Amino acid sequence: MKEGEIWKQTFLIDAATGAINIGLLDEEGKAPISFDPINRVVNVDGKVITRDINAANFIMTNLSGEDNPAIYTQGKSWGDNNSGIWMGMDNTSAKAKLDIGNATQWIRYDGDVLRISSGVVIGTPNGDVDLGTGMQGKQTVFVYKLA
Amino acid sequence: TRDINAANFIMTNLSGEDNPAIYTQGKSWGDNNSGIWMGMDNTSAKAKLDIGNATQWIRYDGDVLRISSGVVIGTPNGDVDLGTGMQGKQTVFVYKLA
Amino acid sequence: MKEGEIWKQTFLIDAATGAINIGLLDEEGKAPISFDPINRVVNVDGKVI
Repeated sequence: MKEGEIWKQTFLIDAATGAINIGLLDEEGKAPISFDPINRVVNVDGKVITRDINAANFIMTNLSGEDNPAIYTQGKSWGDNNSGIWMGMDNTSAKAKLDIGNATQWIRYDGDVLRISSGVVIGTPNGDVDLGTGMQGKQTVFVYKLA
Repeated sequence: TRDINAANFIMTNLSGEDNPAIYTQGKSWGDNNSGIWMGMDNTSAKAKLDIGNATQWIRYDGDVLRISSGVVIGTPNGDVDLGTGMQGKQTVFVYKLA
Repeated sequence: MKEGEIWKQTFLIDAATGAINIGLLDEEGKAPISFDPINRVVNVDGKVI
């Protein structure tokens, strides 16, 4: 599309290799959407919206060196009161951080101490025993009196 | 790629010999590298887990879940060390005649 | 593809924006496979393998 007096390429469909670029090229000559079928790389400078796709391997990648590579439901952050699942490595502390639950009941790991402000239940073949009650430190003590 | 959303995942063995597993780059099963490894080993047909590093790790080989890491479990009264909690501290008595 | 006496679009490759639709458009004007590179959305009314 011709702006001012210069033509800026908006897309380029290569006949020889099939490489496809979409959008206005940035200062580095890379389109916001780029296709490289020689290497088969889906590199887009944006967000992807879809529903269901299968996969095996995942890498939490820090693209710009400052973004936090983590998984979160929409509207869910680290340590917030919102209900959701948050799992990732905090770049400031270089520690994997976990946040599953809500404001009241949650399971959180900050990379150092795994604290759970939720009912932690562990099962046995004889049944289920409350972990909090199981380890309340109930000590059988004796008190003595002379009479 | 960097970020794509999804709901359903299948660890698929395409050629019948590749191990369908998830791993960070440079991370394998049982290695000393820090990372997360989760998948089913085709040789043993057992799901294998490897989260942590050479010293502190949480590993499951499909048979025994062993953790060479500080396992902490929380209670409303606070946090009690699981290793100290189950050290088998038995109140024993020794008797002497005098 | 012309069915009966009306042409129903099967694909549309937009030159200006690069938007690509694949398949027979439904009642809402959305193809079963739609590409929106302006928004970069992979929205398909089906399954992905």
